[PDB]
Amino acid sequence: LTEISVNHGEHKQVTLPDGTVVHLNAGTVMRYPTEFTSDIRLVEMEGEAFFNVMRDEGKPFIVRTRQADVKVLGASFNVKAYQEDELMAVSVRTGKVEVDMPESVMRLLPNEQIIVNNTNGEILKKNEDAQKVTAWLQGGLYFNRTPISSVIHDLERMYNQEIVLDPNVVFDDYIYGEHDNKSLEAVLNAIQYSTGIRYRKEESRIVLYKTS
Ligand SMILES: [Mg+2]
Repeated sequence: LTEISVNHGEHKQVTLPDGTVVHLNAGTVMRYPTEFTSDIRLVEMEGEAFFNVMRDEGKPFIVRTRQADVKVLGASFNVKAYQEDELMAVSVRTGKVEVDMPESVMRLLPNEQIIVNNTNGEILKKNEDAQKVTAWLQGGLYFNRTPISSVIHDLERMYNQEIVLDPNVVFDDYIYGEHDNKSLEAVLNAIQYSTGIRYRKEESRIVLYKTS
């Protein structure tokens, strides 16, 4: 078994022993064997990774996360499952994907997604543009009615910058937009434009707030 991790502000790309390509986003850990010797190709992951799985009908590939197993024969898909986040999501780019959870099994096709809420156990299957979901691969951000708390975790991880919400302010906002390789400052300005949320820098801390 080997394990790789990705620091905040970084990515990694790895090719697995079966030829599967995995792109790992900031803050992610993945554990995999140097050889797939069993009847399944199993990896364990916490964080976010995009898998382009080499087709082997004879040997399913399983991405095992705390919340779910994602099982394919040959497919490309994103798994966003940061242990610190309120949401986990699996989004299919190509092929067919099975998501196995304790009390739910669902099959997904391209541009379908499952969102699991880690805090209240809700499970939502819906449509979503997987090309936008996976914009992170090219340094993009994509928000589609994304809760501000989740946005902030994405920003912290992307930019390697601590960002906290003013505890005396209500942050009930949902964020929309696509940002292509923007500065943190620019992304925060765009949020300000959309929500009124302001930001100020402190000793190694950005604090978000509101006024009026
Ligand atoms: Mg992490």
